[PDB]
Amino acid sequence: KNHPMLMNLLK
Amino acid sequence: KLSEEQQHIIAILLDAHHKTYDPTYADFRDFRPPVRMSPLSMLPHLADLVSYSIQKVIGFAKMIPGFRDLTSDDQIVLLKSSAIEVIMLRSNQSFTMDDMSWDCGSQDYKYDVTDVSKAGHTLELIEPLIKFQVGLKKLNLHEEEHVLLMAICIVSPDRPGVQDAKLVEAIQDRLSNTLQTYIRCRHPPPGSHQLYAKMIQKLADLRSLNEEHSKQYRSLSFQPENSMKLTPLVLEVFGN
Ligand SMILES: CCC(O)(CC)COc1ccc([Si@](C)(c2ccccc2)c2ccc(OC[C@@H](O)CCC(=O)O)c(C)c2)cc1C
Repeated sequence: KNHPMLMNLLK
Repeated sequence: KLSEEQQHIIAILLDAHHKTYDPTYADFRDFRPPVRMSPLSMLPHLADLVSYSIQKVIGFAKMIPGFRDLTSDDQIVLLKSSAIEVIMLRSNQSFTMDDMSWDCGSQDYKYDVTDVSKAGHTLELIEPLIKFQVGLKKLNLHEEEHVLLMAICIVSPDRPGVQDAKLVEAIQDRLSNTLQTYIRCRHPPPGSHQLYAKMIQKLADLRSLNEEHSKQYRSLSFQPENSMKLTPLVLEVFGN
């Protein structure tokens, strides 16, 4: 339920 | 009546779209290749197309005035719930009523109902999707209205799991008022008749499309051999 790729693309 | 703040918003959103939508479609050659002739032969290509689009939607969202004042968790909730809808909206730019297809500059990259069928989807989704694309195309939106509608879609305060729904609503209201005022000042009649209500109906249509796509996506991605063909970003955003 972690979103490392989304989180990374959000800066 | 378009305030300087409202002109600023429109300028930012226009620039954001121009920086995240490439109407030459040059990047499509990086995707796994389309295969058109039981098997879900278009699933590799359309998974790459969708994954690419998700990246573009995130890039657009980050530029919406106020979006980055939200918490990371709320930014994630809004993008996870809206990406599918903004993909349907932004794809309307390549959609043509000439033959009810999405024409991305090339016969390789021109898609119709048969292609998405060959990614596993059914008419339960495709029939309303086409009706939506036709109804949206018939609105003949100004680019200004198109980019406002994408931004209003993303910053929706009723998405499940929002924490600061009142800040989300505050940001969306600034965009909604910008759009309502834009239509009054810059969209001549008769094209403007009931235009804002018709655009909000498209957001309602998208919720129903979201629901049916999610249902089919869960069924398709439950099969491991299908999930294998997805991308890591699609699995994170649409679900695993
Ligand atoms: C498990 C399969 C799945 O659920 C998930 C992987 C499948 O999911 C799908 C499949 C198809 C689609 Si479509 C509405 C479609 C409809 C009918 C036929 C083919 C495709 C589409 C999307 C983008 C696009 O174009 C991107 C350009 O808009 C990007 C421009 C830029 O940003 O530079 C075009 C033109 C069409 C949407 C989704 C969510």
